[PDB]
Amino acid sequence: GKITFYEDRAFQGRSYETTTDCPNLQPYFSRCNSIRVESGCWMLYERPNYQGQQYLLRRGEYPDYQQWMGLSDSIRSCCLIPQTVSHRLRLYEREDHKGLMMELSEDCPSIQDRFHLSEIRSLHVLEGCWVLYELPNYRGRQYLLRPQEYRRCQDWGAMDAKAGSLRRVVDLY
Repeated sequence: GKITFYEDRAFQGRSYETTTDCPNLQPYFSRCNSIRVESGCWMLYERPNYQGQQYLLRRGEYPDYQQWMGLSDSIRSCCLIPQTVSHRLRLYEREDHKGLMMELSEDCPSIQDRFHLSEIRSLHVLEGCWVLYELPNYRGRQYLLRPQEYRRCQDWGAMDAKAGSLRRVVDLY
């Protein structure tokens, strides 16, 4: 998909567009107080090199940042995620893929209500792309889960192991 960024509200200020990833948005802009995801699902980042708080911007026109109830203006990196035909994830109680393992192929609205874990140490996305969320109801700090074996929370750029909910990435056209 494709996206456009605006540092000021009402689709105003510093305007930049991309159709691919960009780990360093610094020479372009530092923030985005209004944003138009033309298509796709884009994992925005607070900090460059894919660090800090992550932000799932879905396909739509957001006339300001509070429209999707975001955390902070800080948009200093971006990731494009394509369509994924299937989804299979494994939640591990301990890091380095140990302890209680639990597979998941569905959208979990709240892991604490389901498998009673509010924090996950390590993951293994067998196939597809997922997104971990800090809070249930798909809220809080987002965390892009990519098709691989996550050794620990440090892998996907999590400063902590918090896991409120889980959802499977689908491409919105």
